[PDB]
Amino acid sequence: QANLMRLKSDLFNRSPMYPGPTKDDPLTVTLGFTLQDIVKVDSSTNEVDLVYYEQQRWKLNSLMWDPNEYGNITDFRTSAADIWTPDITAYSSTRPVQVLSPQIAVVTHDGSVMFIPAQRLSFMCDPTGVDSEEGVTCAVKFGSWVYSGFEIDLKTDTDQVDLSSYYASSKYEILSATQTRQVQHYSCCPEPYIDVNLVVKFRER
Amino acid sequence: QANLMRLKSDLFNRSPMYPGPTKDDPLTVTLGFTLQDIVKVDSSTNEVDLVYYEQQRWKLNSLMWDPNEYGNITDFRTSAADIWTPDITAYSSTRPVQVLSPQIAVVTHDGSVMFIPAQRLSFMCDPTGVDSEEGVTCAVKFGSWVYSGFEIDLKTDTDQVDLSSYYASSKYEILSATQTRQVQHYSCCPEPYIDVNLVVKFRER
Amino acid sequence: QANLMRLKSDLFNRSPMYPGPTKDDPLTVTLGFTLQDIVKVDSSTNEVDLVYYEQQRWKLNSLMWDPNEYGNITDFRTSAADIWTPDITAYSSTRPVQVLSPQIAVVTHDGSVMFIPAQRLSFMCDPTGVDSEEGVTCAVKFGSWVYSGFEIDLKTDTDQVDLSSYYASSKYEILSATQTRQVQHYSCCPEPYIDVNLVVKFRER
Amino acid sequence: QANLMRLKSDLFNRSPMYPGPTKDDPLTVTLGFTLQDIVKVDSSTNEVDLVYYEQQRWKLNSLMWDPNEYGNITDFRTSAADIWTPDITAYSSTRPVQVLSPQIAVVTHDGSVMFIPAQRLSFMCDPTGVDSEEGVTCAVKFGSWVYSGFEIDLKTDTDQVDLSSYYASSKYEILSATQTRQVQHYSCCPEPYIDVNLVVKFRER
Amino acid sequence: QANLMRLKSDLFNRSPMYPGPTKDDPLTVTLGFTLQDIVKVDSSTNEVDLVYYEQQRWKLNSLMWDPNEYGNITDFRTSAADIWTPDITAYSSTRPVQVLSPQIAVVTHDGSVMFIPAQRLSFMCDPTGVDSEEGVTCAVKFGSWVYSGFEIDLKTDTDQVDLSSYYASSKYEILSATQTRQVQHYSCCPEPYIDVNLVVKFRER
Ligand SMILES: O=C(O[C@H]1C[C@H]2CC[C@@H](C1)N2CCc1ccccc1)c1ccccc1
Ligand SMILES: O=C(O[C@H]1C[C@H]2CC[C@@H](C1)N2CCc1ccccc1)c1ccccc1
Ligand SMILES: O=C(O[C@H]1C[C@H]2CC[C@@H](C1)N2CCc1ccccc1)c1ccccc1
Ligand SMILES: O=C(O[C@H]1C[C@H]2CC[C@@H](C1)N2CCc1ccccc1)c1ccccc1
Ligand SMILES: O=C(O[C@H]1C[C@H]2CC[C@@H](C1)N2CCc1ccccc1)c1ccccc1
Ligand SMILES: [Cl-]
Ligand SMILES: [Cl-]
Ligand SMILES: [Cl-]
Ligand SMILES: [Cl-]
Ligand SMILES: [Cl-]
Repeated sequence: QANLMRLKSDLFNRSPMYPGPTKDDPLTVTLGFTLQDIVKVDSSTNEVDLVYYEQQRWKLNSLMWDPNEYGNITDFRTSAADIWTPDITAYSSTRPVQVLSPQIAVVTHDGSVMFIPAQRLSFMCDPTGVDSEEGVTCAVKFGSWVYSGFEIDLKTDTDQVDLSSYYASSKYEILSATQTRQVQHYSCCPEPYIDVNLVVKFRER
Repeated sequence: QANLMRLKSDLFNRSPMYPGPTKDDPLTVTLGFTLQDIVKVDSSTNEVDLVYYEQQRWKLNSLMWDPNEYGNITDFRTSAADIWTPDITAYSSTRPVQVLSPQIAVVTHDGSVMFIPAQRLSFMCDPTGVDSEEGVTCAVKFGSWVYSGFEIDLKTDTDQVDLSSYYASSKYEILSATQTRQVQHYSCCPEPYIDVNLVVKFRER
Repeated sequence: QANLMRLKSDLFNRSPMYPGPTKDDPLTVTLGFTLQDIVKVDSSTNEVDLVYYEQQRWKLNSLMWDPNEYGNITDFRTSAADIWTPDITAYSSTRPVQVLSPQIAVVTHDGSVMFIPAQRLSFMCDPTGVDSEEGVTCAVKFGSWVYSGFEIDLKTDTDQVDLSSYYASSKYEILSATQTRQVQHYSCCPEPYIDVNLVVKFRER
Repeated sequence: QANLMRLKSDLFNRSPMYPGPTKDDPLTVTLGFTLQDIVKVDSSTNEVDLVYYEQQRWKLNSLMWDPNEYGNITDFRTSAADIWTPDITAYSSTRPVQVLSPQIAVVTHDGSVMFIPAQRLSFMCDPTGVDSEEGVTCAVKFGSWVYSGFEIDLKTDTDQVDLSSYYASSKYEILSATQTRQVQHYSCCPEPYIDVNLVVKFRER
Repeated sequence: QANLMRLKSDLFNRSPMYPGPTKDDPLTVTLGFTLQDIVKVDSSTNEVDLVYYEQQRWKLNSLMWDPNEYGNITDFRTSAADIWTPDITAYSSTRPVQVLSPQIAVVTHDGSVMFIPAQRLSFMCDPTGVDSEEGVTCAVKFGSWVYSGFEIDLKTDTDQVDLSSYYASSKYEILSATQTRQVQHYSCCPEPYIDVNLVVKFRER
């Protein structure tokens, strides 16, 4: 329909693209994990592979609209290319994250954006003790690679990772999965960097 | 010929591209599988690799035409880039699907679009009991990743997967292969998401 | 020189690109294989890897010219992107074909195009009996994925595959290599699909 | 905000892109490594895999601005595509470097650019003696592939590689890690070529 | 500076791109190899992996300029995309060459282009006897895939491959490495094709 086309053209083509958050105009990105599977555990390189989907949500005054001005339409799906997206990166990654879902996000009239990328991540994790009852605990920090706390802040709706869609017949049973927000200072940089530490405790069944 | 060039121009260059389905203008995608081979089975990571080709069929009033108006031409082939395509994703995938066929679809004057992507998919599947006679059963859900039931609906012409082109000398014999439509409501989302559950029961020779 | 530049301009920039074959304007693609190696045989997944270069040659009235008008020039090399190319796909492929040669084709004044892509293909093949004197026979169908016989037809100049450039110190010795045209009907489709059957009989040296 | 959008426009859209350093206008790139993990060691091919992030730092008079002219904004983040980036290549690489971080850099009003690419590098390294107490030493040269000393000079803020973010539970312990500027002369070329030699001495736990 | 920007504009934007060599206007490409390593040797598939960088040197009247007309500038670096590059291909390759260096070339005022791509090549080679003192000899032909001798000629400045940057602690010691120009006739084609046979004799240390 023409109403969606006009809205899309007015938002993206008519106006310039969002130049990203500043110190003056900061942004708060909400993060959330849905752990689906612990696929592989490589004891010889201390590399662990996870399959999950990341909930990324944020709000821009830039992407707002009056639905009554565009034929009562509240939300729409658009390619992630048309919009600004947060550069949420996994620090301990050992191989590029593989995208497992379409690069499409949902934009709502209040300017709120919802992007749920499905990924396969290979990160640094010593699996020593996965064969025992007590299990093994591993962590990976997700945050903006380039933006400090002054520009992007991170928030989680819950500290508990979504295991509702965790692979039943997986080789590794989840004992605990936590999404904890943390502020960190790095040697290089005086400014702090916010991340969400994904902490998973697991053991083979 | 010039008649098709003009039709292709009047459809794609003259008019703006389809902004995807809405709640107001929904869409129904027909799905279907032709299972060719269960190539690999990784017992150590509970990963199974399938080679198949997926039938994607949908209809747009946008892509309709009077064949008499364009020198009696009923259907034409075009690059999938020129048209909107459904974001049909496999939920339990562990690695990005490899495309094994050209990105070309077929548009018919009634606006119906036919897209048959050939793919190699790696999904979550515990193959324990494949060495037995009873075999092992595994499933994978295919559906739109970003589009709900109110925007995209799924339909199957048959609940039986096409095994007519299944690799005779394959390492794994198909006992049963089913393609059935499902409706799911997830924790995240109030809106339902429609899928087609590919359920294959197999065993080694 | 300017004569070729002008010809290239008058053919590709001045005129719109070929919309592909139709039922009304069909096309006949000539195919040919030069088998270079049987690199890998995977007994555990019944996957065989071939390296070859495929001769694709077709003619378009679209790409014709009077060499006198363009400073006596019979032919020219151009990127495969500048022209329409047939969507010749291997049916039993298990992994995407890897391109091993530049995407350049030769165009002649009579509109005839010659395209020789070098590829590495992984296809379905049970190698049981390769360790024997009698050897093992495997086949792979090459044809247009999206076009029926009414649109594209296939032809071979010879039924004998070119083994003149077959890797001498290969782990597998070729007993016979045949390229044969065939017409087939698929369960899905009422229209027939033409392919060239590559049939190779081989054994380890 | 509009102030940054206008700045981004006046810098990138208004002016043509930087054609790279010349002999007349040379450039000095500061380099630095933060070694995160020695992932794999392949004794059979003398290939070693490192996970690290390289600090790239240069200044352009081209990218300078008066912050008081653009609503008091000192620095901003932009995609590496919008700007010129140094062609810092690892000489002994055996496989293409895998990018593990977003392609975003930070531009400051004095025209200074900070680019921190996270990478997985596979380079030539004989690990013979890694199983000993003394360990094994390996090196890799990083420098501009195409630009000489009179176009791109290299500098390090410190000769000590940043091990503050080195993977604690890694399979290989670090015994020493140093970033050292060196001038190379090649047979081919009249101008010398500058690099930073990354020298790491390590052993298994 | 504006002097180079203007030169780059007057060369690439103001004039059409070079349509490649013809029979009427032939070209001579100089080739050179700098062998860095024999990384892997696969005895089971008779595949050998080489790491090297190839000298590609050619002169075009098209790319010439008066340096006194463009603010005394002799040479400049540009992306290989901006210019025509020879389609030098390795005949016995078994997997696509991996690019290990930036796609930048150097253009001199006399119209001479220098392009030094660093590559990892996997080619057909029986390594039987590498464990011996005598070693094993292997060869790979490099030449234009689509252009005959009438179009492109190849030349080497020396028949001795550059081993000055050969990995000292490599698993395989080079006994001899030769780059020799060869003319061959192929079954397919009446016209001859010029190659540069890279011939390496090596053994494990
Ligand atoms: O800005 C730098 O690093 C940036 C890139 C990476 C590394 C630190 C921080 C800033 N950023 C990581 C932020 C982060 C991402 C995910 C999880 C936690 C933190 C920098 C690094 C070295 C020398 C000088 C400057
Ligand atoms: O919209 C979300 O998820 C969408 C992406 C994925 C996951 C659920 C659903 C909606 N979509 C999957 C739909 C589906 C695809 C294939 C097979 C079955 C269902 C979402 C996820 C987490 C938090 C907030 C919102
Ligand atoms: O049109 C279809 O399939 C097309 C794609 C593939 C599969 C059949 C045919 C037509 N095409 C293969 C043609 C072919 C290629 C290479 C070798 C032999 C045949 C189709 C498939 C399923 C349901 C409805 C329609
Ligand atoms: O310009 C050339 O080489 C360029 C590519 C490589 C090889 C030399 C130099 C210039 N460049 C290496 C520069 C370098 C990269 C990384 C670490 C140190 C030095 C060239 C090489 C051989 C024959 C003709 C021209
Ligand atoms: O022109 C052909 O092939 C071109 C590609 C390859 C094979 C022959 C020649 C021309 N070309 C080889 C060029 C070459 C590259 C590297 C090393 C030696 C020769 C051709 C082959 C089969 C049928 C019709 C035409
Ligand atoms: Cl794997
Ligand atoms: Cl595999
Ligand atoms: Cl392999
Ligand atoms: Cl690996
Ligand atoms: Cl490898």
